[PDB]
Amino acid sequence: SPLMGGFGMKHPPPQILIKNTPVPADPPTAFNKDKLNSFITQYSTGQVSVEIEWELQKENSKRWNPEIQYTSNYYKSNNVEFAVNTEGVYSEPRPIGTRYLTRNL
Amino acid sequence: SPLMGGFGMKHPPPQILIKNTPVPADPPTAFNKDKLNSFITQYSTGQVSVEIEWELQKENSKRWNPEIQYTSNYYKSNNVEFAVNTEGVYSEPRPIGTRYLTRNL
Repeated sequence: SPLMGGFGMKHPPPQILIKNTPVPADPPTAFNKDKLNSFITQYSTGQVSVEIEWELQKENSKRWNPEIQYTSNYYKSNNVEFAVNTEGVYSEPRPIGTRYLTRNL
Repeated sequence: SPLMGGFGMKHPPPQILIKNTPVPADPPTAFNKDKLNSFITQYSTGQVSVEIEWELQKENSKRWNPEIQYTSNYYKSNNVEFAVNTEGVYSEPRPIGTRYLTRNL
């Protein structure tokens, strides 16, 4: 299991490598055997979509007590947590972990 | 809808009425037309079970923000909330309502 947390896999999701194909600017009219360092400056843009299916383990506790849950707070604030501000920059308030429910040992 | 909250029904669950059948102590040997007020003192005991099936409406929010949830608190206390104390008497800490999730208007 990775020490920073997560799922350790022998064969994780493969790396996806992407490159703009070099387009030479224009060769000299007489032949030259050197490797054509002059190129047309360009960049690419696009859309990428990732779809992951996750299997869940539903909590099945017989505990009578109400449990601890992650919640937002109902107190007036300048900004909404996990939103954008007046500038338009999105920010995340605190690091949310996954351990809120309980189980017996 | 009932003003104290709940589901108003024309035909709610019917009342279940229960009574110990009176057992007369012992009648006089000569006949008397009066209605036999002398009885054997007795009480009944038993087990009662109630089974209710509830239909649920699953929350289907597209809200990015984490929501407010009912939770117990992780702070050291003399007793566990919604448990028994050293005496053995069960108590309920506060009145829990049903409105914690959110919807658009």
